[PDB]
Parts: sequence; C-alpha cells; structure tokens
Amino acid sequence: SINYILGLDIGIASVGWAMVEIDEEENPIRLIDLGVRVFERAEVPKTGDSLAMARRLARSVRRLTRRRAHRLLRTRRLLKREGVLQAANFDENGLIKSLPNTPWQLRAAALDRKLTPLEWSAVLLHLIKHRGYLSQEGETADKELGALLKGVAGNAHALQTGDFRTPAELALNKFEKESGHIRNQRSDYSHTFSRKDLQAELILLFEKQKEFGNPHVSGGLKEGIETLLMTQRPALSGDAVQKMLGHCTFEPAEPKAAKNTYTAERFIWLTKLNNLRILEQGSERPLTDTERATLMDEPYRKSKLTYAQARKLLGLEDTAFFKGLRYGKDNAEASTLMEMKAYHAISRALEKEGLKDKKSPLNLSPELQDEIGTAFSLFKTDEDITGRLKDRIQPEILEALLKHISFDKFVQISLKALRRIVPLMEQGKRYDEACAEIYGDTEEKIYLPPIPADEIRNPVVLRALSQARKVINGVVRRYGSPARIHIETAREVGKSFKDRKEIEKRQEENRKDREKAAAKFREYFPNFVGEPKSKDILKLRLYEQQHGKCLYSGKEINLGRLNEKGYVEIDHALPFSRTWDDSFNNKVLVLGSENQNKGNQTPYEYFNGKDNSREWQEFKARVETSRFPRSKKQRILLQKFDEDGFKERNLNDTRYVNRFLCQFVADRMRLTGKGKKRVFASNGQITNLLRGFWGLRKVRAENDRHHALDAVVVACSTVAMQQKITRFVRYKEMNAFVLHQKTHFPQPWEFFAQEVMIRVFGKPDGKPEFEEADTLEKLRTLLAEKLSSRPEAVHEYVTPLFVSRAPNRKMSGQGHMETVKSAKRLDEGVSVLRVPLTQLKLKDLEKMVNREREPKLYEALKARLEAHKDDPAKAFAEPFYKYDKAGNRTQQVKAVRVEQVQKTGVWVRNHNGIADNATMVRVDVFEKGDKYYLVPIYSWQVAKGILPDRAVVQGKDEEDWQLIDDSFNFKFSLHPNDLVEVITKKARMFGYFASCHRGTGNINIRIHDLDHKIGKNGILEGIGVKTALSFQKYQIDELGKEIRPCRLKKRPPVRS
Amino acid sequence: SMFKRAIIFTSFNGFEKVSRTEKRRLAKIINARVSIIDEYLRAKDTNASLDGQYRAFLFNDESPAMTEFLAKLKAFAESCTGISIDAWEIEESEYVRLPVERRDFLAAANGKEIFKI
Repeated sequence: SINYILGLDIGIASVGWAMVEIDEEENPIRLIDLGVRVFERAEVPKTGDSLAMARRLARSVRRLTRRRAHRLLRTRRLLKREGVLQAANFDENGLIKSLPNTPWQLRAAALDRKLTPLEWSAVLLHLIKHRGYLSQEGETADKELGALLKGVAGNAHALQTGDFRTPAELALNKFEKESGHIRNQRSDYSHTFSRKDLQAELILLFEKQKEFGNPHVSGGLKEGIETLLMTQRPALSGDAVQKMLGHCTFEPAEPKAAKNTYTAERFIWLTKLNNLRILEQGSERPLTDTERATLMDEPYRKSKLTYAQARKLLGLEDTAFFKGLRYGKDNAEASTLMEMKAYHAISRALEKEGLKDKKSPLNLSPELQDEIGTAFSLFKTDEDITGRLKDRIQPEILEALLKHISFDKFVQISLKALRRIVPLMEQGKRYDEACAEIYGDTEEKIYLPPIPADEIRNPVVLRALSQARKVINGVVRRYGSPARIHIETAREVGKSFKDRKEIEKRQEENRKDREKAAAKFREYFPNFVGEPKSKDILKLRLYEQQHGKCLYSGKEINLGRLNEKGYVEIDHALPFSRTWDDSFNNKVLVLGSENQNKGNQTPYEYFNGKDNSREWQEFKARVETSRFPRSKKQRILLQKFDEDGFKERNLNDTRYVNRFLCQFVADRMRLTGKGKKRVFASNGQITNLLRGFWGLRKVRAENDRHHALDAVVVACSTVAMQQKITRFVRYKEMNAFVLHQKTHFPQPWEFFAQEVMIRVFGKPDGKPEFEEADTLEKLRTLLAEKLSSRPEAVHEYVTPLFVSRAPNRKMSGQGHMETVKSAKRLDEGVSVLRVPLTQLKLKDLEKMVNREREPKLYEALKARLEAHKDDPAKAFAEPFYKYDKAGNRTQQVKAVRVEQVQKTGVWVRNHNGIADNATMVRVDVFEKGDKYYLVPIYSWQVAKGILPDRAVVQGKDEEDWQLIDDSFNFKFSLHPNDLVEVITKKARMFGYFASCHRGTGNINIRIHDLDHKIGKNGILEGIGVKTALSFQKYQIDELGKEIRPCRLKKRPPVRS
Repeated sequence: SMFKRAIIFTSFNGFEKVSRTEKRRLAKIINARVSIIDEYLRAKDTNASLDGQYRAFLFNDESPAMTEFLAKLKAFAESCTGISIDAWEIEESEYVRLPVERRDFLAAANGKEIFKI
C-alpha cells in the first residue's frame, strides 16, 4: 500500500505511465514503476480513412447486389405465376432457358410488333435489371453525382426533344452509330438513364403490347412489374437518425438537433458575441451593452458581418484590435465573424423564386424556421419533407424551399434546451451561468469504467483513451488506488488527419527556417563554443528585431558581445513567477546592466505606466516601433491582467480531450486525492520546460521508451513543487542573496535526472554506446554503483522497462484480394487477366497469351509501346485496331488478355475465378525432430473451416509442402503482435511477431522498443526458425509485467 | 569580427518596361539573404516593395559572403536597364548608434558608397 501519483502521457499511438511515491506533503520522493504501452492508431495509416469505412463500403455493396438479385428472382417468379413462361422454361436453378441475348433490340422493336414469351420476358428482366437512376430534386451539389446527373439530364432532354420516343430507340441509334456501344464504360456516365424515362418506356411497352395482342399484359403483371421497377426501401427516418445521436443530455426526452435553425444559429451568434472581447494597445475589455445591441441584428441584415465591417459599425478606430484574431496575417479582418447560413439559405431560396422581396426581412416565425431546419436535416426525399412541412407552411413556399436547399450537421442540444438558453443568454450572462441557472448540474468506484463512445466522437481519441484506461486499470490492480493522476496529452490527439498533416508540414518548414537562421548565426559568430542552442538564435533575432537597441533603456548593444556572458539577457516582460509564461511573445532582449533594477514587476508597473512617466512613454514608443508582432506588443504592455487566472491558463491544458478526461477520471475513479481536482492536465509547454530544466535533454532515440520519460515529469509536477519553483524564480529575479552557486533550479529530488535515465533506458545518460541492463540483476547493480548515494534508488519494484504492444488476435478480415483472375490454365502455374491498353506495360505484353498467335498485333503493340518511352496511358491514347493479311483495318482493341504467375490462390465467383491471398490470420507451429514447421492460416480458410494440413518449405511451390500429422508435436499459434523468443545459434532474439514470409518460412519480429540501432528501424527480418534451438511464445500485460512462457494443450480450431 | 551593414536601395529608372521576370530575379536575389531573423525585408514581386526601398542586410566582413552578394546585385542591375541599385556600407556600430526613424537613409549618407547603377 503506497501513496503515489500516476502520470500519463497520451498520444495517438502510445501511452506512457509513471508512478511516483510522494510524501503526505505531496513532494515526490520515490520513482516506483514506469512503462510504455504502444498500439496501432485508429485510422487507415496512409490516408487517414477510418477502419470502419472499408468494411461499410463492402457491406453496402453486398446489400446492393443481394437486393438486385432478389428483385430479379421475384421478377422470374412473377413471370411464371402470370403464365408468361408457362412452366419449366427454367433450368435446374431459377434461370430461364434459351433467353434471347438481344434485349435492347427487342425492347426497341416491342413498340412496333407483338413480342414472344421469351422476348417479352427478356425485355421485362432487362428493364428490371437496368432500372436507371432515381433522383432521391435539388441534387446539383456534389463533384460527380453532378457529372452522372449531367449525363442523365442531357439524355432525358434529348429523348424528349429530339424525336426518338423511348430510352431503347434513342439508346440503340445514338449509342450504336456514334460510339459503337450501348452500356457505359470505365467511368463514363454518358449513356445513363433516369428511372422516370424507363418507367415511361415500360408503360408505353405495355400499352403497345395490349394493342398488338400480347396474351400477357394482365393487370397483375403490370402492377407487379411497375412496383418491382419503382420500389426501393426508405432512407433513414427522422427518429432513426435521431437515435444515432444521443439524447439532448439537458432534456433526455427531447433530441439534439438542427444546426440550420434560428435558435441554433442564434445560440452560436450569441456565444461568439458574448465571448468576443476587443484588445486595444494596452489592455482588454468586453463589448459594452450598446455595442452588442448595435451588432446584434447585423448578421441578418447583411450577408455576413465581417470583422472590418464590425469595425465600421462601432467606429472602432485602428489601435483597437479584435482578440481571437491573427492580426499578423494581412487583411485578416476580412474574416467572417458570423454568417447566418440557414436564415440566408431560406431567404435566398425565396428571393430566387419570387416569394420574397430581396433585403426585406424574412417574416417567418422562429418556430417555423426551426421546423424547416429540423425537417430538411432529418429527411432525404421530397415526399417526406413535403408531408412534414405540408402540415405547417403554405404550398408555394414549401415547393420553393425544396428547391435550392440542402441541410445537415446537428449540434448536441435539444431545441427546448436551446430555446430556454438563448432568451437567458440574450440578457447577457456567459453560457455556463445561464445553463446552471436553468438546470444546474457522481458515482465513484475503484476501476475506471469504459470510455463513453458518445462523448468521444473520434476513433483515434477513443482508442487512445481506451488504452489509457487499460494502463490505468492495470496500474491500480497492481499497486492500489493512486493519490492523484496527472495527464499530458500530445498536441496531435483530437485533430483531423488534414490538420495533423498540415502541422507536420509546418513543423518541417520551421525545421528548414531554423536551419537557415542557425547558418546565419554561425556566419555572424564564426568562433563559437560548439553549436548554437535555441536561446542564442533568439538572442540574435531579438537583437535585429529591436533595432539594435536594448528595449528597457534604448542604449545601443554591441553585436559580437552578444555571447560575452551576461552582457545581454533574455528578459521575460511579464515575470515568470507571476505568470508562468515563457512564450515567444514575452521575451525581450535587454542589457545586463539595465535588467537588474526591474525586479518582479511587469513592464507597465516598472516604467510607472500610471502617471504616464516619460520613461513609460519612451518605452511604449520604443516597443511600438520595433518589428514585434501585434500579439507580442500587446502582451508586453498588458497593464491589467488577472495574475492567477493567467498563470492557471498557462499552467494546464484546456483542450476538449483533457477537460473530458479530467472530469471523467475525477468522477468515476477511487483516487485518494486531498480534494482539489485530484486530476491535472499539464500544459505541454510547461512540461517540456520542466524536462529541460530537470536535466532531461531531448535524447536521440528511436525508443517508444521516451514516452515514459515525459510521464515521469508530469507526475512530479505537483502544487507543492510548482510553488517551490515559483519561489525560486522569485528569489532569482530579485538577485537571490539563500546562497548563489548551489541554487540548482528545484528538482523533485537529487540525481533525479540520472536515476530516471537509468530507469527508462537502462544506461547511464550520455553513453548510448553502453550496453543495456536487460535484467533485474544488471539494472539493480548499475543503480547501486552509479547512484551509491541514493538509498531508495533500488527497491522491490525496479524492473527493466519493457514496452507493451497491444496484441491483435483477430481471426477475421479480407478473405482475398480484390481483382479476380481466370483460372482455366491453373494446371500450369498461371492465370489470365484482362489488361487495358492504357495500363499496358512492356513487362505485361511480353506475357500476352496471344503473343505467339498474333505476331502482327504483337509487333504493332510492341513498336507503339517503344514510342512515347513505354508510357502505357500515352502510347494507346489514340484508337488501336487489328489488321488482316491484306492491310485492311478490321476491329478495334480496348484490352488484351495477359498471363500472370499464380502458384496459390482463393477460389471465387462460383469457382470461376482465382484471387490472391490477402493476409494470414494465424501461424501454427509444430516441432518434429528438433525442427520447427510453420503452417499458415488465412482468413478464407477460417471461413471455409479447413484447418490446414501442410507447413511451409522454403522454395517448393505451394503443392509440395510438409504434411503435418500426429507424429508432430504442436507448440503454439501465432497471431500478429505476439511476443516470441527465438534462441538461435547466432544470438537470442526477443520481440513481437509481425510477419511470416511464405516464400521462406522466416518471420520478422519488432524489437519491443523499436530501437533503430537494431535491425532496420527496429524489425529483425528473415529469422529462420526451422533450425532454431528454442522457439517459444510468451505473454505480457498492459504494464510490461508477468512475462512468462505459455504452453498450449491442444491445437485450436479455426471455427467454433 | 567587425560587422558591416550593406544598405542597398532599389529604385526604378523609368527608361524601360519593368520585365516581371526581372522582378522575379531581383526577388530571388534579395530573398537569398532573408531568413527569419531579418524576414522584415522579404522581397515581394510588386513595385511597392521593389521600387524605391532601402534594405539593410547584416554581413560579417571577416567572411567573403558580402562581396558575392553585392556582385550578384551589380550584375542584375547591369542586366535590367530600368532598375537601378545603389549600394553603401556602414559599420554596425555607427548604424546601431543612429536614431531609428529613417536609419537606412542616414546610414546611406554616413556610409562609403560601393556601387551606383
């Protein structure tokens, strides 16, 4: 039973944790346990797609093909029921025998001639199979669907205007004569037809065949066939889409709804307006009631209320700048600040159709606007919306609205709750005050409950928080409930894939910008001790940025005497002791002589700033005429800030993830905290500062282990430690004497740096060449030798760090590769694939099936390919034909058959095709005669239920493998990311199984911490286990403990 | 050891058309020297920043980089028949001792002329 703080460091693919045993006085004294837990981040890695997307797309494809086949089956059953095929025109399975293959021609000729049961059946089945596109009205808004719609609408207009009478006749004549094909190809939506046109054609065909005397034009048949051609299931209902999103959380009975809503838009507007404060050079202030009243109605009156436009309305007078606005960017005040999208969308729809006098206020009630928003956000068809708003608004207005309007995107509050909030908020009263006044807002247990997927709407964040939960629960099980939990989450957690990519881009931009700056520093100071740190480049940059003038005095400063120690200091304008702010906005370059009488005062409070002393006016003029950004100049001259509030905002991180985590862990965990918040979300900047100043230099390490290092720092950041640091900084700004030399910046305890380094990396810092203390003996002896002074540096919990990789024992997944190949010539190791000429490369054509039998074609294609430098899409961009012996042109070519290698595969499409293996889900390991045999198990084998017979052999093509029988002893099954041990002749290999090559029977294992010095990027490749001495599989928990060999009894099956 | 600021003033001669490509060349020349320390003399492509502007670049005249830069500037000036560059040179001691109101002008006045073109 120990009193300890648990420090967590959360990122998109790692959680590092540390345990610190503290005094009752909350001072950190003992480092107990640390670990790292790494997983794969919850997105498709290269593109940022979600893992669910790949599965959902396949699901919708499954449903589409299934429903089409079912509809066609019902059509055939209806044909039999209505006499049309009379009996046993069908085959052993429900398909019609001797069905004609000319349905386009028969459809076109059905208008002029009585058809036949076979031809009539073919026509109706063809109409059912190809029933064209359905509108689902105002559809012009989406990249392609626009293109398909362009083709559809073009062909519909051409059908009705140019006299061709039906889709069949127009399609036949135009497509055959002008293109040589009817059905679309490769992506083209040129010949697509709308369902309306095909329904008209079906009606006309029934009329004509009644005219010509077709025994089967029964009312039953017409009813059935029309219903089959027109019916499809309803899209998601209002209540169903509402069931998808949570209850309001304010009024459980009512749902959260409708961004495009007068009430919702007004909530957004009032939140912005109430939170909008203007900073004028000097200090901050919020809008007076008259200013808010002035701006309140302008978003409705104008199209958008631009920031500069708002400056016009208030006569704001430059030297008055908006806060929450990047003013360095040029013409920044063209930003929107507010746009009522819904109000103006409704207004533009009415304006554009003749029901609204433009720039006359929309007279519709707030209730009606809310209703329109909810209706248009909940239904995706004209009919449904038509009913909903047919209840409450006049017909012409609704028809106009159904045109031009597309709505989406809900906002997590019930219109009843927002209705109560926005009258309360209009009065004034920031959001939380009104919310508490209307409905003011705790069941503790030992173990953190699962992360609520509702509050965390993000897959990456959900997986990161879930693995943090697993880490927490394991730590608590092993050591009991923690006193406090400190949290430090990466900047990248909770950011769009676009956002993270752009952040990486600018990080590299800053890398090269700083390298250029460093080169400039080297040129200016050629003789310099080693390489320039960050503060040195900042010194030079501030020197040039300040006009070569010390900002506190205006006395010129000698360049080249910059690194003459103590000549120039980087002063914090606002004192660190009172603000805990060391931004790049709070750093000025001053002389050592002048920066000794400032004390712990702000620049405003030191140049008096209250009587406008001419020293203060000189200083303010100096800072305003420097090449400082606006933000920096604002901060330097703050005058009237909230000391404690400002240092608090600079001390912790208030992001969405961190606030949610602090409230969640505080609510539902044991956590024997003293009582004030018991959960702390450390600001990243201050944590990096503490790392640097506590001797934790940012190492040059591949290890995921560094994640634990940070976790230690955040765990030592306690209120007592913070106040001790503040006191030290205070006594340091007033020139301490309480001696001078031995006044190390307060550390959690002595030799903290060295012990933490040994504990995390198993090496004394600065010796990456040294060998690691792999074992308890090695580590404890190293700690007792290089930290003989420290009594508690060794104890019963000090074990080497072993990073824990979340396992993946999933038995499911892609059964085979996506393209299906011809399997006829599979006795020979080959398969055939139709390769277009646009994709045709020389190494494809060299294996054409008809390379021997089409020598003219072979030579023509080969020569053509030689030209244009083997560029497939370029070479065959102009139509390619075949030629007879007499030189005549005969017939085009679109694609040729190409041979491919195929030694293994999966049977697909009614055993009429072969596809490549996808990904192995398991490897069964057998021992026979001190040699190891790997049987690979793929997912299609799991589906079919066939526990494989044969184990790999290096070079034999798949057929000739070692058949496994009861003479072999089976040891274990390997899933991806299981811990394995390969004791071999060369060395001893330990690590997480990653891949098992099937052409070699070797396996790759990731080193647990992915140290780049080992293998290539931490992966041992091509380890041969056939002739290993030992080959065993181990188990490991979240924390990296309990590492034991596991012995399986029986080989497990593939299905249950 | 001793830091020299090269004050260069870019003017338009009026004689000939501006030749936007020449503006790009001059922008590249000036921007070669700019880094985040003295990014405030970023070379734009419009006349407003290229015509009639003083820019003071800091060099270390115990390094042969100043001379190459000024030679490139002179070569461009000879090329452009319609853009004129004037170069000066001042010790950074006297430059920083000037009053920051029109320092580039005053330093040009107080500096040994280098090349007029």
